[PDB]
Amino acid sequence: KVFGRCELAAAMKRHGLDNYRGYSLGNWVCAAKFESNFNTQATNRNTDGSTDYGILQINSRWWCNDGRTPGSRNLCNIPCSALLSSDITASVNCAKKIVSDGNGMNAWVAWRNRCKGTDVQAWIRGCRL
Ligand SMILES: [Cl-]
Ligand SMILES: [Cl-]
Ligand SMILES: [Cl-]
Ligand code: NA
Repeated sequence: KVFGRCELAAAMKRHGLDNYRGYSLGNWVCAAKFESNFNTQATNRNTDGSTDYGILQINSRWWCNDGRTPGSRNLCNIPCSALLSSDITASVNCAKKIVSDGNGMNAWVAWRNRCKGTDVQAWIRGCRL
């Protein structure tokens, strides 16, 4: 599924992401834009051989199981394929663990390089929320 901006903002908000660990909704939307272009089926292979899955490009090195990332963990207790669903529940629940791990949203390198410190409220401007 490819979400619309305000559609994704609504789905995130309903699942409790807005101001989760202090991060306003626009941070999460910004992060989703640059990680996946709002496409739930997005995948990206990393140099280390792990893969990133879903709207928030959650990595198999630590967070989901894909059966092909040697020495990895599955701390969200999910198959990485659940991160590709048109329903974002699994992505959001696993993002909550990730952003709680100590480094906040810096876990997402594209958040750090493309959203952090920017006018992230623009990402939810005009949305009926
Ligand atoms: Cl915001
Ligand atoms: Cl594995
Ligand atoms: Cl933080
Ligand atoms: Na894994």
